[PDB]
Amino acid sequence: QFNPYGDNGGTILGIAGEDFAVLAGDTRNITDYSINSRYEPKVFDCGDNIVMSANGFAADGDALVKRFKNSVKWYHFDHNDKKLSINSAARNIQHLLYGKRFFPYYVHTIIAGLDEDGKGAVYSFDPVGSYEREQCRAGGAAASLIMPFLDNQVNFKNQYEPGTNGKVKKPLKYLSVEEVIKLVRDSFTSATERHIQVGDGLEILIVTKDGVRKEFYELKRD
Amino acid sequence: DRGVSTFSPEGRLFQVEYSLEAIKLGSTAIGIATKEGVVLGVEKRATSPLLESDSIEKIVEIDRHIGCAMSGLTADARSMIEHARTAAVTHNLYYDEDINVESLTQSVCDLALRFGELMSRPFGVALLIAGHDADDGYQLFHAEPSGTFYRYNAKAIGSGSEGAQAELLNEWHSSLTLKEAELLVLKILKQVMEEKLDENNAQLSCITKQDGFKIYDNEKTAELIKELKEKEAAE
Amino acid sequence: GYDRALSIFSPDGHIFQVEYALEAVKRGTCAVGVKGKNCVVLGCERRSTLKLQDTRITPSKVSKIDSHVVLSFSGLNADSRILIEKARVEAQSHRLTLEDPVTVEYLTRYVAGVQQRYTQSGGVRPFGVSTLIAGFDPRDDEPKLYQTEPSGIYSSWSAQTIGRNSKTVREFLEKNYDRKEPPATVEECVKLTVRSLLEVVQTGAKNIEITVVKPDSDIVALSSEEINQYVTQIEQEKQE
Amino acid sequence: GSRRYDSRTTIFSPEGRLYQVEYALESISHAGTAIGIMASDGIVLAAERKVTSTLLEQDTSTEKLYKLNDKIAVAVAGLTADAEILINTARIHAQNYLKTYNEDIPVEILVRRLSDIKQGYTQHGGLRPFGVSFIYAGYDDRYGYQLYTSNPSGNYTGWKAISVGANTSAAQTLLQMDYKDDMKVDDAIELALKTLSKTTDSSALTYDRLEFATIRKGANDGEVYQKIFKPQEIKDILVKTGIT
Amino acid sequence: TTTLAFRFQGGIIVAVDSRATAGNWVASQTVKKVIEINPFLLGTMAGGAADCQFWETWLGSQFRLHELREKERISVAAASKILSNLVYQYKGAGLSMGTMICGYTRKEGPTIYYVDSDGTRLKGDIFCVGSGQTFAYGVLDSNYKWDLSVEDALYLGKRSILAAAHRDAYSGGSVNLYHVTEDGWIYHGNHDVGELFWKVKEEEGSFNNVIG
Amino acid sequence: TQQPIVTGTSVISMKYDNGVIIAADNLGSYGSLLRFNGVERLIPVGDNTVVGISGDISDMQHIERLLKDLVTENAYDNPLADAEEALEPSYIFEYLATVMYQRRSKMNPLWNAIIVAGVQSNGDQFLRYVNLLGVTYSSPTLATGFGAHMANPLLRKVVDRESDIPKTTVQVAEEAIVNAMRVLYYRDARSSRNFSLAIIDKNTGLTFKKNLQVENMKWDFAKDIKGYGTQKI
Amino acid sequence: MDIILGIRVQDSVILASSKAVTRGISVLKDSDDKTRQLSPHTLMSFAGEAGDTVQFAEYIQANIQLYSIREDYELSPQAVSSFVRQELAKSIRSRRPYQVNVLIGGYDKKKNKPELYQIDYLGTKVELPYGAHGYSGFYTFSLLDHHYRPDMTTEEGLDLLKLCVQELEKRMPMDFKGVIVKIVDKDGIRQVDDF
Amino acid sequence: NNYDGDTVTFSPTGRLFQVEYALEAIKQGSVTVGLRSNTHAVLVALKRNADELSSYQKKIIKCDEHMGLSLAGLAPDARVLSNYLRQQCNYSSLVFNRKLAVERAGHLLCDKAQKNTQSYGGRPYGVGLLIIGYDKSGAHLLEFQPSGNVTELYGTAIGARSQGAKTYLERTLDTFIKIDGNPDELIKAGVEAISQSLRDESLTVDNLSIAIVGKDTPFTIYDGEAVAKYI
Amino acid sequence: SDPSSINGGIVVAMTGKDCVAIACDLRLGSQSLGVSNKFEKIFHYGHVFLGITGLATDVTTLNEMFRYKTNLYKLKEERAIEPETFTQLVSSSLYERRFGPYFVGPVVAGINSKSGKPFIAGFDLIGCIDEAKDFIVSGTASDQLFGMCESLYEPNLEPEDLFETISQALLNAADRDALSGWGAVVYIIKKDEVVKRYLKMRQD
Ligand SMILES: *[B]([O])([O])[C]([C][C]([C])[C])[N]C(=O)[C]([C]C1=[C][C]=[C][C]=[C]1)[N]C(=O)C1=[C]N=[C][C]=N1
Ligand SMILES: [Mg+2]
Repeated sequence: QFNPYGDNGGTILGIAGEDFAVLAGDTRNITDYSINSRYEPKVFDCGDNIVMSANGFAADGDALVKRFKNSVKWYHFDHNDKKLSINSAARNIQHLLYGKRFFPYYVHTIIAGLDEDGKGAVYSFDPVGSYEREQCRAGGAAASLIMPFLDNQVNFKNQYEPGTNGKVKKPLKYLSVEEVIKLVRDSFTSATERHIQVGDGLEILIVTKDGVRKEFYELKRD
Repeated sequence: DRGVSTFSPEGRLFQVEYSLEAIKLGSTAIGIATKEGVVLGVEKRATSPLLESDSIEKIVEIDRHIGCAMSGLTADARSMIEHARTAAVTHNLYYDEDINVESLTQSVCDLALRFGELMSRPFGVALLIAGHDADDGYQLFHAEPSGTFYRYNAKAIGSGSEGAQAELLNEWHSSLTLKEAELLVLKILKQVMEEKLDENNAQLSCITKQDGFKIYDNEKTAELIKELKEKEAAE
Repeated sequence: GYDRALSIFSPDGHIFQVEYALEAVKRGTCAVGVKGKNCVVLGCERRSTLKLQDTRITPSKVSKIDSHVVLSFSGLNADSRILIEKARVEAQSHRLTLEDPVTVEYLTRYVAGVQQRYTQSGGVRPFGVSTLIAGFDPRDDEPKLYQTEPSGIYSSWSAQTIGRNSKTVREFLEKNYDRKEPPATVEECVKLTVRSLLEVVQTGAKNIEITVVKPDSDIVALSSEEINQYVTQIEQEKQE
Repeated sequence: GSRRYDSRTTIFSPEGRLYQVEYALESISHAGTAIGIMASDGIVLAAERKVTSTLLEQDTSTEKLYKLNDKIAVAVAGLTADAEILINTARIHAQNYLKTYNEDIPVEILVRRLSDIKQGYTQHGGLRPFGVSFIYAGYDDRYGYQLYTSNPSGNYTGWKAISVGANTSAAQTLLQMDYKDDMKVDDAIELALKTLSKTTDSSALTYDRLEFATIRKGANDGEVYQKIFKPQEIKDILVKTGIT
Repeated sequence: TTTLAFRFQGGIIVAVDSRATAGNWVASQTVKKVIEINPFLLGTMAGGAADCQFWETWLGSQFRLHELREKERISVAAASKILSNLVYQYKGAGLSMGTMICGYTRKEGPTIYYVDSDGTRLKGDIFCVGSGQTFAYGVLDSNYKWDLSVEDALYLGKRSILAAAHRDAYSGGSVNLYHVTEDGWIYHGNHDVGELFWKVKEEEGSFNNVIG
Repeated sequence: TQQPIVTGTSVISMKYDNGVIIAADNLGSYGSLLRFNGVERLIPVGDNTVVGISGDISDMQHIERLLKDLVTENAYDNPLADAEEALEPSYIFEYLATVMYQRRSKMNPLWNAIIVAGVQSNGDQFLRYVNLLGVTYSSPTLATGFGAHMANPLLRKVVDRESDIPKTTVQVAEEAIVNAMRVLYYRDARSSRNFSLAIIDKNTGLTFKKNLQVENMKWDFAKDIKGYGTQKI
Repeated sequence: MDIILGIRVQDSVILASSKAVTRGISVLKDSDDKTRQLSPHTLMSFAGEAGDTVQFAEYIQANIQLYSIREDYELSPQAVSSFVRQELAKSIRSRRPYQVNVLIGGYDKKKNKPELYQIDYLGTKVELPYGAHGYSGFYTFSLLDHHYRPDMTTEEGLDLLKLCVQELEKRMPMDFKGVIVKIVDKDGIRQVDDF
Repeated sequence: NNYDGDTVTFSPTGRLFQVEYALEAIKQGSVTVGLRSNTHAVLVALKRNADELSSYQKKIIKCDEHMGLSLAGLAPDARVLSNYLRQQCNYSSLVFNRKLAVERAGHLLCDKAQKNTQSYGGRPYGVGLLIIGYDKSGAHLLEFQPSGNVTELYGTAIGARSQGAKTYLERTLDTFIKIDGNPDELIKAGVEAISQSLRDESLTVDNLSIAIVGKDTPFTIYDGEAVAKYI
Repeated sequence: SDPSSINGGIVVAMTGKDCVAIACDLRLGSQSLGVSNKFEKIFHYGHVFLGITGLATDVTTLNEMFRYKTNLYKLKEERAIEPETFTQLVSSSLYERRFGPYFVGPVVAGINSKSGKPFIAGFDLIGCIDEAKDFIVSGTASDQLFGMCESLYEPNLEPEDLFETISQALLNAADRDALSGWGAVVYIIKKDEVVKRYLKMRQD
């Protein structure tokens, strides 16, 4: 019997800052126990200061990104070159996903950018289209390894202030772009160590009012 | 006989040009756009005194930020309004936002030329579509059965249109207030109407960013009519 | 399928097929509607060219769309059955989905929408029928009376007439009907309706039908003798 | 293209009439006269065959009277071929109703259905209307004995006595004169034949130029019988009533 | 999931948890399981996250179209039946939904309909839906009265979700409260269970089983 | 849904300083039966692209016809068909990739793994993979089936990352490919000694080599191997 | 849903139907009315798969109410039952069949006789003096076989119905939260509020 | 006369009158100009208003990052045809990862307009289009007629009084073709060309509409104070 | 699960001297639960008799269908349908549902009105005609009926004797089947009279 789904591995991570947003992902692509590519880009600039990644089955992932990029193009045609806001892009992606409810895109989608007040934004989707705005989200194979670390080091969960002993929580001070990139790099280094499908390279896309910048870092190739 | 989608020797579609003549027979409708809002007004024109005039619905809501006035074969407008409301709500569902006034107008105009031997004939009604959005602010459009739409600072359609348009030519400036625009619609409607203008045979409406689209009460319009009479008698 | 555009514009901006459908209404027997303070009455003309008729089984002019709404008409009889059927189906559909019966305005809007659709659809002609739709909204005591016509336009009326010699009976109603004080009782409302028909009918025997509709699905059709008593009282007052 | 050749069968005249319906009615006025008379204890159906021949096999012939079911029958006036299309449709509708509700179809419901089909041909489809007028004679337990008529317009009405086809004006006057409400079947038989005998365009009314039928409760106890008269039985009733 | 809603003197109380799971993995603790359909209508979410979100968001578009067409607020009965009729068309295809449609109108009064992807549509005074529904029912049924103050009713709803959050492994995160009245719904905050549990334990003298 | 019947094994490929190399053996297997010994599985498109196909052979022949038809269609109303508007490797790949994903989405896949090798207009090396699932990826070395497990390791020792491409000559690259084909013949039970090789260089163009054989094989050490453990004779 | 009963006496038809609605492990409601009025003198109770039951009942209700308006006439219980059977007999060979069993209790105003029809989801119709769907009949038919008399009064019918419900409450494992009882006679349909 | 009732009828001299009547609609439309060099291609369009209160009808439509057109005639018909181009440009990008050639775009428009001239019931398109674009063979300018005829040109103009601008370009042919790597000077030549078609009215800030595409220049449209520089 | 044995029931038919007989039980059940004891399985259209066993919803549906078809036949033909012709009509009607069949076991019985010749026939669920001289059997106790008929039957039995033979065949076959019984009916059919007799039998 033919099986229309496959698993290309990989892992992605989105973090929203005060006036910026990042969307990261490793560059490794796999089937079973073989490496297909050590550098296959997974996070994409889709225009309108929006970055996107659809992690899981790469065929469905590429198809979806392709169709959303297309949606942005037609949004400009149909509505007088209006900028597609991050919240509008999110709702549009829900309908793309649910459109194939009974034969789903087998992916975990994440988009990142800035909202209409200029503040950082990250949205997260399941395969059949449910979505929610979040301050922090990891997706894909090593999502279970990374999320707990982010609950602790981004939202200061289970952390309190010395001397008070559990009475006063640690205050939720904001994180700079340099501070976030440090947490992203450590998250992927740690994930690479304990997950076989994560490695080779790390590509981060940073989004600010000025535009979309890229940074690349080597990861362990074993 | 002859085709429904036939061109005339001058390069115009016979049926479209004929539908425009039906619109000239319709009751007057006026729209004025300002920096403080857009005003829409119509002539009700009841055929008999026994006809309950408040049931005459020639000003209609499309969304909270878009209103619409009609003139001509008003029965034809019902399916156009239904499409407009569906388009407005559908876009909000797909994109989690209000739809641009121009994009709504364009969607309505796409129906216009879907006729042949689809529907059997063009629409016999013209629409004034007024609204607001964050990109282009307060806007007023004129949608025809040809499929063409023009934006306007001010516009009049119906039987007293060319007389009203000439009046709007002189009166409109870029610093008009909303109160000034309301009175200006009432003034011009009173000028072109057969019967004497009152709160029962004429209807006002506006669209603002704050309050959205509102059809005016008969008590509210009556005061604006009384305010008009006094200021004309003042000089 | 037959796709021919039968309803089309003319150089002077008229759709003749829709206008000729109104001429079929002009030919039809007269129908009248009058709403009082707590009731609505529908009067209808029966042409007496047809005797040896079986009045038990002959299709009546006033039709119940639901238990609280009625519909009378003027024009082609066969065409009216199609509108009545569609209306009756939509009434049950509304109850099924919204869990509430139709408002008189909604039912009218539906029937008017059907009529309009037949003015710009291929291969079909317009309905040669104008209707009077009357009743009371659910849990509401305010009377409702609406009119429709082939073009598809509709509106509410304090009182209205359609059909042959409707110009005359509308003239009568315009001077006799006061808005500030409408017919307070059932008697007064029926009397005014019979009076208006007597301006046109001929004989007051089996030529006048009357149907009274009251709030909360209270609909009844008057008999020959009951109507004949109204006919008797009107003329005896007139002899003065 | 094809528009050039379209007659446009479903349009209004400037006076608000349907051309094709009016012209179809003109066709029907030349057809053989058919009469229906309703009595307290039954219904009569009488009809005149059109200029026959001596070489026409009469005992196996049927052009006027048709059976829709055991309770309902029709008299035809117009194009026989058109009528048979409708008759078979009506026979099917009656069987659909019986299968659905397990009860015989009420007369009016069957009449309304056929009449609605005729209406459709006047409003849409671009086809010519059926050139047929029916007299329905039937019985059900709601309204009892009933007489209806339908015409190409799709309009139908109920009657105590009625005629269709040729010379209806003359025929209807004669029926209006002699008909009374307390009348019986045997009397109604005589009235139907006497009316045809006076309105006929033929020199004399004979057994070979007629079709006759009765719907009686004259069946053993509470039930209804249809009788389509045989040639010899029409000959006998002509002698009995004193026409030959 | 644990979601509840109940009628009382001061209108309707709606309370939900925040947890979403994929197997044993906790996918999200910050899920918005109450949908703001309009200023007068709320919908609860249980079962499939996507099915519930998509169709309850869609649901608001149908209602908005109703009041545009009819110039009148849609009834809770008509509202719930639009959803139930829709899912009935998809019956068999594998939709997974357990929902309450809650609102208040002049003609109906405070009304709650349970709507279900099997097609089940039920009017009622009290409903609890989700994997932790049984836990919430215990607290509600023993403490429910018609004559409750808005303050006391809000707490009962909050406490019932807390009960289920504790025991049910697939419920937790935080509690979202809503109060539905004559003049619409009113949001009553996000309450983290990590802080709410210890607060309730201390003040109420409950959960003596657990050590603190 | 189907099952593959007549099948083709590994296709291997890599990049080098001025272009790309690709290779595949000439066998069409029918299960364990090595049925057809003269099957060409590298199919050139123009003078700048070579498409290597593995998997079901009937589906390969269908794809071959689609490509043949693609060249014909591109020439229609195209005065620059042999110049600026000629078919690029990137165009040919994206077309196939579209078809493969569409067919998997109708639950009726083309049972293949495909590698499109070529050189673009601007001289850039093109090498990308696509299969029955519509999955796509690019890498300095690409291989299908058994090649993925055995060839890639060897080829990655020559070009391990992007920066190793300019440092790799055509002679070094062809040597690595030919060696990999020998290793596959040692170790793949559905491979043959005969194979085809294709080079696409930005300077010297397309070179297509047929009827190549695996040579310089080591077997002499077999004579010393006796029994399965304890046996001495 | 679970238990639905019916009994035809001298001058009326009595239908009894459980109040519980159980979805899985919990009883979501204990006051559910598993019946719809098809016409003034015809009542239909129902039980089967969730959703399908109400959807089917209201669909039938709408169709009969449409007939009533069109003809200004109430169909006989026999005619309504035949319509319902055909809809189910059509349904059983559909893509997704209606999984619903019904009892139709009506008073025929023409014959002045009460009538009870039992129809299952396959479209299997039978006229009976007393009937039941599901596991209900396994307990109740033995009692009715003993006590029923055709000429029982309505009060005697209710007592015999109480004896049936008592037995069900004793021997059935599922708590069905009692029954809603409705009487159908010459004067129409009414509900017994205390049972 | 007797042979102009529909599009399915030739006249005795072999003419299609319905197509010719559609061609007339273009002549009634407002003037628009198109010209190109080797590096850039430019569209200049005179927009028309209903009155002083009204806006000026838009004339230029974008089809892709590298292609677009200007219209003259029935605006809705231009919307239908430009929508078709958008789809075809898009099909080429999604399927073949290939920017659609301007010449092949003209071929597709030609074949779409043709079907409407040979079948009963339908009608010809009532609009003329000027398509500009930059593809793998450099800058291009096309002229579309609803008869189906499409023509590649260095420069051209369509609409009312378009003959004046067409003559100017015919003189300036040798000059403006050489304007390489200078967008502003190529627009100046386009603005000076359309000026030869003006009578009574002149080019104001909300009257003029310009669009450009080139080597390192995506298809962009200029309106309002952005064209005050060229007045 | 098996559609042909959910409800249960039997039908048997026989020929005699210038006569035919057809008989059936009265049970309708839901597997083990006995629901009705008044479910007759023999219907007639004019002088042609049809007995149907199997799934009860189909028994009812087919009866209504053959009433529909025989009524239209009579209106067009102007005569009652004969047993030979009706047999062909049943076969046609069943085979048109070849791959979605009615789960039934029909049995035709009657005397041809012109020739006077006695006629019986049986069918499978999809149309195949069994036209026996002696007897036909159908239902959940068909095996039992085959055994009874094969031993009790002799040719050229007089009407009143044929009644005893067919009655004893049905009764004793039904008493060896769990899903048959609960009453029984026997039709004796002569050229112009038909007698219907209800049999007293054990009610378990
Ligand atoms: B609740 O448990 O029903 C919850 C409500 C939902 C709206 C967030 N559902 C889930 O958590 C389901 C799994 C499930 C658990 C228990 C019962 C039924 C279903 N999870 C999801 O739908 C889901 C969605 N996206 C990511 C992960 N999980
Ligand atoms: Mg690793």
